[PDB]
Amino acid sequence: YVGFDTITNQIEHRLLKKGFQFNIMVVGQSGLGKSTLINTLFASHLIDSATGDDISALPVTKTTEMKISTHTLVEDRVRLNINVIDTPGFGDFIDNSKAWEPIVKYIKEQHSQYLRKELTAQRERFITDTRVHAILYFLQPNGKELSRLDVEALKRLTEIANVIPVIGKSDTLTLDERTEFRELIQNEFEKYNFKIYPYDSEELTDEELELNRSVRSIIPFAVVGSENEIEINGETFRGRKTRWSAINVEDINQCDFVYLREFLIRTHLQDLIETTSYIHYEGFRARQLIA
Amino acid sequence: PSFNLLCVGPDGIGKTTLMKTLFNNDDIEANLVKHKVKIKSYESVIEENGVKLNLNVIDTEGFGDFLNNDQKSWDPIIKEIDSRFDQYLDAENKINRHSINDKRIHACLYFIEPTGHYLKPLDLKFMQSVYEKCNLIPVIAKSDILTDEEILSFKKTIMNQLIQSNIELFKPPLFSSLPYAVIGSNDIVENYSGNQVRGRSYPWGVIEVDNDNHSDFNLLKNLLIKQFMEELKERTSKILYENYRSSKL
Ligand SMILES: Nc1nc2c(ncn2[C@@H]2O[C@H](COP(=O)(O)OP(=O)(O)OP(=O)(O)O)[C@@H](O)[C@H]2O)c(=O)[nH]1
Ligand SMILES: Nc1nc2c(ncn2[C@@H]2O[C@H](COP(=O)(O)OP(=O)(O)O)[C@@H](O)[C@H]2O)c(=O)[nH]1
Ligand SMILES: [Mg+2]
Ligand code: NA
Ligand code: NA
Ligand code: NA
Ligand code: NA
Ligand code: NA
Ligand code: NA
Repeated sequence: YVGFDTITNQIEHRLLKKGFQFNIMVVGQSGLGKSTLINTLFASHLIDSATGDDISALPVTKTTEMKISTHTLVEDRVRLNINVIDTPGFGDFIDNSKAWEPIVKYIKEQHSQYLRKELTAQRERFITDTRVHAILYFLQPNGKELSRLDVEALKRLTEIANVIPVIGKSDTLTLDERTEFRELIQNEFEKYNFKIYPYDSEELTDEELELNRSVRSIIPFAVVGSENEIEINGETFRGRKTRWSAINVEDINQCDFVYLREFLIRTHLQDLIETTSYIHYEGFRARQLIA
Repeated sequence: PSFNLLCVGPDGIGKTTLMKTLFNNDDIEANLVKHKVKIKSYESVIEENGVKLNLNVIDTEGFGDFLNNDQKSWDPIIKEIDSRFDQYLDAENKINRHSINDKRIHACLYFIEPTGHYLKPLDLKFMQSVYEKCNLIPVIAKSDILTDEEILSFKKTIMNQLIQSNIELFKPPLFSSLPYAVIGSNDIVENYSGNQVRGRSYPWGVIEVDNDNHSDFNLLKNLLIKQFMEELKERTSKILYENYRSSKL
C-alpha cells in the first residue's frame, strides 16, 4: 500500500479552508416569488423582495438595475459565499424594450473583470470570482407561449450563462395545466432552439446523461416557495396555508422544489460553477483575444 | 334586454373563464362578430333572470404583451368605447329612434395579476384613461394562489394607488371589498366530501367558485348581474355617456 489514494483527502482539506463562491441571478417580473424561492432554497432569509409593496421603489431610470447582495452559509465544515443578483425593473415598466440590456452588461462585466486579472504579469493566486454562475428565469404560470420579452431576454441570457427556467408561483396550475404548460414551454425551447441548462458533455457517463435526461424532463421546475412553517394535524413543516389549501413545499407530490434543490445545489452545483469557467468565460475570453 | 361588458387584462389571466363562470354558459365565445391590441367582440344569448339576455363581451388580445405598452398600444380599447358612444349619439338624434342597438359598454372589468405587491405603471395608466368612460371594476385574477393575509394587504395597496391617481371605481348606491378577489371555473370538480361543485382541484385542496369562504366571486356576481346591473347601465346612460357627449360639442 503506497497511499496516493489519500490525494482526494488532501484536496478536500485544502478547499475547505478556502471556501466556495456561488453567484446566482434571479430574473423575472416583480411578484413571482423570486426572493421567496432564494430564501427557501438556502433555508435562510437572505434577501427581501427587490421592490416589495412599494411601487416607488422601482428604479427611477425606468430600466432594469442590478441588486447585488452578498452572504455566507456554513454546513458542518463547508463555507459557501453566495452572491444573489436580483433584477428590479425587469418587465415592470411601460417600455421594456431594453429590459435585458443591463443584465447582459452585468454578465459580460464580470468576465471582463476576471480576464483583466488573468492577463496581469503578477497574477494573484486567488482571483475573486464574481462571474454569474446560474440564472433562475421565472416564467409566469399563465399557460401562454413565450412573450416577446421572454424570447428576447432568453435568446441572450441562454448564450452567456447557465439559465434554469422556473415556473414561478406554480401552484396557480392544476396538475393537468402543469403538464400542458410545461410541455408547451419545452416546445417553445425547441422552436427557438435555446441552450437550456443542463448541458450534455462528452465527459459525462451514461448514468450522468440519464440523470440529465430525467431532470431535463421536468424543466421548467414547478416551484412553490415559503420561508414560514405551517402546522397541519400537528405535523409542522414550511409551506403555505389558506382558507382552502395547505401546500407542503418539501412534498415532491405537490411541487418540484425538492427536485430543484437537489439539482441546483446537491448534484450540479460544482458543474454550474465550472461550466461558467470553461464554457462561458472561455467563450468570452476567446472573443476578446481574437479582436 | 341588452348588456355590454368589457374585459381588459393580459392574455392567460383568466378573462374567458370568468365570463363563462359568471353567466354559467360556455358559449360566451361562440360568436366572434366582425403593435396594437386587438379587440374581440362576442355576442351571446343568455337565459339570465328568465328573460333572454343580449350579452356582448368585448375582449382584448395582447394587452400588456408588447415590449412597449404605451397608450398607442392599448388605444383601440378607448377608440372602441368612444365609438360605441358615437354610434348611440347619432342614432339618438334621428327622427326614427325606437329600437336603438345600445352598444355602449356598461362595465369594465380590469384584471390585476396576483403579484401581491402593487399595481404596475401600465395598470395605473390604462385605468386612468377608462374610469371616466366606463364603470370600472378592478378584480384580482386567479386569487386562489393568495393567502388570506396577502389578499388583505394587496387590496390595501391597490386602493391607495387608485386613490392617489384619482381613479374612480364604481360605487353601488360591496364598494369596500374592492378590488374583488375572484376565482374562475365553470367546470365540475369533486370535493373532499364527494360532492359535485364548480371550482378547481389541486393536490393541496379544492377551491369552490360558489363558496363565499373561498373568494369574492359572489360579490362580483351580485354587483354585475343579480343585484346592481340596472344601476351599472344607469350610470353609463345618465352620467358617463352624458359627460362624453357634452365635451364633444
Ligand atoms: N389558479 C387559477 N387559474 C385559473 C383561474 N381561472 C382560470 N384559470 C386558468 O388560467 C388559464 C387562463 O384561462 P383563460 O380564461 O382562457 O385566459 P384568458 O384571460 O381568457 O386569456 P386567453 O386564453 O389568451 O384568451 C386557464 O388555463 C385556466 O384554467 C382561477 O381562478 N385560478
Ligand atoms: N402562491 C404562491 N405565492 C407565493 C409563492 N412564493 C411567494 N409567494 C407570495 O408572493 C408574494 C411576492 O413574493 P416575492 O418573493 O416577494 O416576489 P418577488 O418580487 O419576486 O421577490 C409574497 O406575498 C409571497 O407570499 C409561491 O410559490 N406560491
Ligand atoms: Mg380567452
Ligand atoms: Na413607466
Ligand atoms: Na444586449
Ligand atoms: Na455593470
Ligand atoms: Na413588440
Ligand atoms: Na403611456
Ligand atoms: Na403572478
